[PDB]
Amino acid sequence: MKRHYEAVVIGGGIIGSAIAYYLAKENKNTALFESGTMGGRTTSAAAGMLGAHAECEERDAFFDFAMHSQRLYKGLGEELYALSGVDIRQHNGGMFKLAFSEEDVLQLRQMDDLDSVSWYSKEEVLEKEPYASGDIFGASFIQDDVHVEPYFVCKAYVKAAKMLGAEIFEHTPVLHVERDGEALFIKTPSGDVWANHVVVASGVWSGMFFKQLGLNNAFLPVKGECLSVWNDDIPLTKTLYHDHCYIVPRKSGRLVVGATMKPGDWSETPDLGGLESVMKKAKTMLPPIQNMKVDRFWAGLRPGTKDGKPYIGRHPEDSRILFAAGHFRNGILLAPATGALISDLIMNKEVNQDWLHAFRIDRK
Amino acid sequence: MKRHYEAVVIGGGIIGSAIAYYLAKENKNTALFESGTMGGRTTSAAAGMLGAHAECEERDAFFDFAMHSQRLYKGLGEELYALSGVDIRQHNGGMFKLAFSEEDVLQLRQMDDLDSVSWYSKEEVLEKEPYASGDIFGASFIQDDVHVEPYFVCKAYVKAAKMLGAEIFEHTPVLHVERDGEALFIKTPSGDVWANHVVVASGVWSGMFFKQLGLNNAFLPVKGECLSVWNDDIPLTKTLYHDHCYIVPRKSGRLVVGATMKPGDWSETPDLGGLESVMKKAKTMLPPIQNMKVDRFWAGLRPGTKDGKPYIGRHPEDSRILFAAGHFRNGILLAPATGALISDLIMNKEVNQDWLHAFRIDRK
Amino acid sequence: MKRHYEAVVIGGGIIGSAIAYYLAKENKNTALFESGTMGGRTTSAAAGMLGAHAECEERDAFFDFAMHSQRLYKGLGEELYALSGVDIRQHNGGMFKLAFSEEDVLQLRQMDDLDSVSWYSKEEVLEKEPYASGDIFGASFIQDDVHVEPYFVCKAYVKAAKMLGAEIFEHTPVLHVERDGEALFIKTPSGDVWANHVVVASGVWSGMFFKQLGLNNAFLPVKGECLSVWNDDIPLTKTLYHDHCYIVPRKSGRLVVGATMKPGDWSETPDLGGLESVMKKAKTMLPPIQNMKVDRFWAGLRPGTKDGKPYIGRHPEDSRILFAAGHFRNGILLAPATGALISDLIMNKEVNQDWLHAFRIDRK
Amino acid sequence: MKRHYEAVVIGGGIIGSAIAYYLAKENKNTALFESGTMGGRTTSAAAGMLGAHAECEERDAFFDFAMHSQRLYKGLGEELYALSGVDIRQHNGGMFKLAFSEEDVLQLRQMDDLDSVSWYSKEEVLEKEPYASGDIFGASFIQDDVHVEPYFVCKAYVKAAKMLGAEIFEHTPVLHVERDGEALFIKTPSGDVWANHVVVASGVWSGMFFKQLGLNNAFLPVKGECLSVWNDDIPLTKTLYHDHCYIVPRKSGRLVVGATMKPGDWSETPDLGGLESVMKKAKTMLPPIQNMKVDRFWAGLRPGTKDGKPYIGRHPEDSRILFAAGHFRNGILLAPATGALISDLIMNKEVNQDWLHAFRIDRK
Ligand SMILES: Cc1cc2nc3c(=O)[nH]c(=O)nc-3n(C[C@H](O)[C@H](O)[C@H](O)COP(=O)(O)OP(=O)(O)OC[C@H]3O[C@@H](n4cnc5c(N)ncnc54)[C@H](O)[C@@H]3O)c2cc1C
Ligand SMILES: Cc1cc2nc3c(=O)[nH]c(=O)nc-3n(C[C@H](O)[C@H](O)[C@H](O)COP(=O)(O)OP(=O)(O)OC[C@H]3O[C@@H](n4cnc5c(N)ncnc54)[C@H](O)[C@@H]3O)c2cc1C
Ligand SMILES: Cc1cc2nc3c(=O)[nH]c(=O)nc-3n(C[C@H](O)[C@H](O)[C@H](O)COP(=O)(O)OP(=O)(O)OC[C@H]3O[C@@H](n4cnc5c(N)ncnc54)[C@H](O)[C@@H]3O)c2cc1C
Ligand SMILES: Cc1cc2nc3c(=O)[nH]c(=O)nc-3n(C[C@H](O)[C@H](O)[C@H](O)COP(=O)(O)OP(=O)(O)OC[C@H]3O[C@@H](n4cnc5c(N)ncnc54)[C@H](O)[C@@H]3O)c2cc1C
Repeated sequence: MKRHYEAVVIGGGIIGSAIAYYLAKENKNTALFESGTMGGRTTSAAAGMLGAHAECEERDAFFDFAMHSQRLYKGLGEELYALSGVDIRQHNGGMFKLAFSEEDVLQLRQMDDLDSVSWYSKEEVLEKEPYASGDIFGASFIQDDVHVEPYFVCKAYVKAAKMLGAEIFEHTPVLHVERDGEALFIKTPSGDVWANHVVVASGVWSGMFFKQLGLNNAFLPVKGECLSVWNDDIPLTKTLYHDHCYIVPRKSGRLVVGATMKPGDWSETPDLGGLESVMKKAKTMLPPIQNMKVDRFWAGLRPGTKDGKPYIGRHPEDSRILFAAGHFRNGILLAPATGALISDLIMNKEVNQDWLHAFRIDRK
Repeated sequence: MKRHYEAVVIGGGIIGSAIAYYLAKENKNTALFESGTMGGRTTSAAAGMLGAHAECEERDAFFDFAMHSQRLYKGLGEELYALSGVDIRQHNGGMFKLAFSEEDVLQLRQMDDLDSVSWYSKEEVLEKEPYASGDIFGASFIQDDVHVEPYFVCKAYVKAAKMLGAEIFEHTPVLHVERDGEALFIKTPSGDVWANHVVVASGVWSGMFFKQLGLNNAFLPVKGECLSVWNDDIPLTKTLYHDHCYIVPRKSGRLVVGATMKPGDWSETPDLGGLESVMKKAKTMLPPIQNMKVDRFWAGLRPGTKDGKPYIGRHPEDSRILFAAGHFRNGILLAPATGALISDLIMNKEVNQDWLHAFRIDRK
Repeated sequence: MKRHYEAVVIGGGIIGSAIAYYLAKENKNTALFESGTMGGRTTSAAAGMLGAHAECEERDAFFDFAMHSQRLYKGLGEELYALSGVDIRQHNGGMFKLAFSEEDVLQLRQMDDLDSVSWYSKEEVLEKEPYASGDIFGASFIQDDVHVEPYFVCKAYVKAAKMLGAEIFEHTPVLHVERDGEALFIKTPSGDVWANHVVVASGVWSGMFFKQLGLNNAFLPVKGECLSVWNDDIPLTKTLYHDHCYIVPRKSGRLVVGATMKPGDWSETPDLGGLESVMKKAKTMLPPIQNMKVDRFWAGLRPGTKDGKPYIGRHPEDSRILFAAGHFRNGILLAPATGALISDLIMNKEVNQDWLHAFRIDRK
Repeated sequence: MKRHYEAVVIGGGIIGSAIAYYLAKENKNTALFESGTMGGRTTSAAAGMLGAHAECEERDAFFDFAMHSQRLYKGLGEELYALSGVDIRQHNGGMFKLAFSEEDVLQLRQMDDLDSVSWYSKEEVLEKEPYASGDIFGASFIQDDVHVEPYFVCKAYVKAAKMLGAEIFEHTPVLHVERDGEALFIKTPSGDVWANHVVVASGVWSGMFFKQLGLNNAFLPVKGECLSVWNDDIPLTKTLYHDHCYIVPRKSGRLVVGATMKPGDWSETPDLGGLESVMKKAKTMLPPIQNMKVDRFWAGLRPGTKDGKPYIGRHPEDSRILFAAGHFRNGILLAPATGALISDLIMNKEVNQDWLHAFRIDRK
């Protein structure tokens, strides 16, 4: 572990790994410190949907950033594979956002004006996915809202970043960041290091560093539990989505099913009531799932911020300190764009002023 | 693997292991052939309750045999431990059979005349187990219906049997039993062996051997799925039982929760609908369980016979061939008595004629 | 489960699965019976190398069949994916068959005349794979001996077959095959069925059927133990191979390492001595593997015939009965060719007489 | 989570848990904060030997404390069970400290004068444990150095403490300890709390708190890797021990084997080289272990201080702050004594001055 680095990333989830990759891409000597193992936290719990259309409510900067990031995923798998040998496991079936009421229809048709987004009647959906619930009023088909396995997108970014020279340190938690002196000083139980730039990408745990650097930005965890089953009996190519819940078909034959919303819960293992709730919900969307064998069950903590938006930018009073935390349920989707934006800010390049203002650290 | 044995046991579940132990106890040179690993089938799925009072419906021979077997468990743990070093993990808290309706009360009070069985009012139950559902009309407390961990009762029997000279062969399925000649001849993929006595203890798979020996006795599997959670927050000493479902507190801090009933289902892994059903049921009995972290989920196949009773006895036309299969939901409870009865039949000792007639192979 | 099927396949490993796929593709009404789960035995333990160049010591019929099957894999993944949505996970890095002595060199140079096969010097190998043992004398590069994940090739075949009309029955062990009427009679615990063609694809367990049908073809298990580690630090694209041992890098970042050779051992879980031996061997081939985190360990039973060659063909005295079992170390590579050959035989199509003869059931 | 507590414990390993138990027993309003789950780190990796006779090379204060703690274990299991319903799984077989040379003999004979400790000749050892290595020169039999399952001793302590009123908070990492008011101020992501006494029991991670409070006591992790196997064939009642390595037979039939010694390594999963080394060592001690089925593998971080001794006592400049961390290879054995000592100190009771001095926080 060197004594000085041009840039240091605190956090090895998918956000940190992405940032480390782009920085090393810029031939910037960087190091990444992760408390445990790469992507072993919230990143490993994620379904992996590139759900840009799950947050188009109000076509603001937030949505544009998301669409932009979704486009960045084009060729990313091929790119990262060449350097890491790790497959991100991308599935291009697309997504069916189901409607079970007029209200659902009204919400979903709000985006018919967008391209690649087309409305399907009840009969048209069942024509493509015969086993989807028969209680649907139809569904919005989002061709581009595909999915990848998050853990491997993270591992691919890291391996690639290592092959480009990035130095990665697992089992190395950062205890403190001192902005004193002319260069930043970070302290870890395995030694202290100097850097010209420090990026905070510690997910829901990033609050510690905000406070340390004189900022009140708070993070609240919103626990989500899920399960997986083996689908060896029916065809299912498209992801089924409804009210933030989903059934995504993996290329392994498994179905990743999920999500509960437990605000303020910091525990990372599923409780019985939560799992029962997920099973019940899944059944209303895909009735046959009740006959599928259960594989695994798990949970993760979504990084919730006051306005549900992430903090991606510089420290108000110190351009050497950046932040990239608070991706509630779009972290996998936004990794590329987030990594690119942070990298451009450090490289002092020009960046979209709307996105920069949208995710600024000192928001109202 | 010797060429000849005085007695051979086909099946290494808890029934077979028990039989092998008692036979070796009689200093009878015996061998046991198990398809996979000792106790790796239905025995490993069992809750482990010594539920003699779950089948007192009609105080017939069946119930007496059960009570008798329950008594045999006295000192068994200590006995088997001395020889194997394996702890059966016996928990003596006892059992509360809950009532949620007048009908439940009527069914349960039918046994008030029995000793160690006492009725508890709603308030008396909650006094002992404050977290049991408040919707109960009360419960029948069965002090003796305690529990053990089945897998280890099986392992203890086997180890003990080995220390006494029994030869155990895992990964050795028996393909056929030839009653031709003056001695039985069993064929396995690892070699053939001769024996003076053959005991069929292959659980729900015993049907193959019945047919082979010219008998129509059929076995139907009744799949049961369960789960376990960690109870780190509330006191729970007594087993909670209702309508064949249960919540048994293990000495490790886990709660074994369960059972669905899937007749004709031969699969041994839990399906989503079954697990949801078990969770739902458990919650009505112990509301706080919904907040407990899930540990594992599994399933097993109960050996169902036409009359729900096991076959424990000699082949009608050949006293060299015995059977011990069909313990629907009392296999752990009846292991000792079953093992002792089969051992006595082979040793040509005198045995209870009522039990012998109750479990005969040629029942109506 | 119907009462009649044009073709019945016994055994659901990769061989039985491939067979069912091609039969279904031929629009033949077929059923497959697996005593446990699809691909749950030896198939799930295999490394998945398409090792055709491991059988070229003598360019006979066997080598041709092997090369033929390897070509059949061209595009197989795409084809199966389209129908199953299951990715077989093919890795095209190729293989380095290392040499640690002059004898190794002489033997490996013997295939220099083969296409897509060329010799690499010590320094040419290290140029491609820098972390390979510095003790090598060089290596033969086999571009086509790539690898796949066997379990998924099996699930892909099964799912595809289902989508084409094949009826798959897991947890349905076949007990006996009767040939007395004008059609075969298969008995299972879940009922009996008639068929015009029966194919025995029960791997190392196929012996009971041979014997049941008047054949004495023997099978001996040759247990192979393995383990996997996470390769998060060094590059490795080519499979490393030496003396039947290997280190294969999966697209997930794991290295599948191993194999012990234990004849007569039917146990399917690794013992301490075997794993220690695999670890020791791996270190001689790839030194850095010593510092990699261990992931999993497991074992499988290679189906060994008297000559290490499979039995693929019709029953000498009954052309309605076929066998496809005994693929020692090449069951994955030979799956496509074995499947197509058995299918063609059932369809009475014309087949290569050299291959048909090499895999005869009645080999002297 | 309340706003005030008389005593706060930081860290929920076996040390913090024991401390919380004794404090609760003293009817002190206490809270415990664990960043993950109770006993989830180093405590869960320990073999659980109550190895007091591993510190008798010099019969100083340390050895006395060790012997004292070992006595405290007398009846501890019963006591904790009554309140928690959790079995600590104590095995009283005792321990054989083997000798493989004359030097070993000379060193081990040095404790012949100790009670419940006696020398056994080569043939006397084999008389008790026939399968022990035939290469031994004999062994010292230590009747009292028995073993327990650490995780469960920890869960028992925690549960008992809860039943006595202690408030346990998992997934609640303590970020900072402030000492400025008249009471301590502990900050966590889930809120801040005041306390009259704070105890740092964060194992190898305790260093950040020492430094936070003006102390430079350093901690270095010494990673230990282990594995378990199933002993289903040979007898083994005594724990086998040699050069800090061991083979301990659990009441479940498993043998817990191991330990590597890797200073400075913070990773908690075993690597290939470490496990191979543990397997090699185990075989020299108990040859038959080579054929036993491997169960699991894992690792833990021994908390190493500059002198291999723990820091148990008050903060030199603040008697409201206490520390109990740095139990190198004796954290399980010393749990009862450490807990009682810290509790007595908080209750201002009288304590052994020799022990208090040996574990001083400001050791030269
Ligand atoms: C059930 C569920 C389903 C989801 N599905 C999707 C989905 O389909 N699509 C999508 O786009 N998003 C999804 N998400 C959200 C997505 O998982 C997250 O936004 C994303 O994982 C956040 O990544 P991160 O790198 O910011 O944080 P994390 O992945 O949580 O990692 C932060 C990292 O920093 C480390 N760290 C913390 N403190 C320190 C320290 N002091 N020093 C060093 N390292 C530290 C951690 O150990 C950790 O590795 C889902 C989330 C949940 C819970
Ligand atoms: C969810 C559930 C909960 C239960 N709870 C309880 C409870 O609380 N109390 C209680 O008393 N009972 C309980 N039971 C029932 C109890 O598990 C069974 O009655 C008992 O396990 C049956 O034991 P067995 O030895 O007859 O059969 P098994 O345990 O099923 O074993 C039969 C054995 O024979 C082997 N075998 C089969 N064919 C061959 C062959 N050809 N050659 C060699 N070996 C062969 C198998 O591989 C297997 O090891 C429960 C069952 C279930 C499913
Ligand atoms: C460590 C190891 C590494 C290997 N690596 C490679 C490699 O790199 N490349 C390669 O080409 N090969 C490899 N092999 C070999 C390959 O795994 C096998 O040849 C292949 O899996 C055999 O497939 P199968 O379908 O014949 O048998 P199996 O996969 O063993 O399955 C036979 C099936 O039939 C079922 N069955 C048995 N009896 C009955 C019954 N009565 N009724 C119904 N079903 C029954 C079983 O339950 C099972 O599912 C390896 C093997 C091992 C052990
Ligand atoms: C392979 C191996 C074998 C061993 N065998 C034995 C043996 O036979 N006998 C014996 O006596 N000892 C043995 N030991 C040693 C023993 O395991 C340890 O001494 C003991 O577990 C230490 O306990 P602890 O409570 O101090 O620390 P830990 O168990 O490591 O726990 C410290 C706890 O504090 C938490 N924590 C850390 N930072 C914070 C924070 N900021 N806020 C809140 N919580 C925090 C952690 O998450 C953790 O739960 C062994 C160790 C190893 C590695």
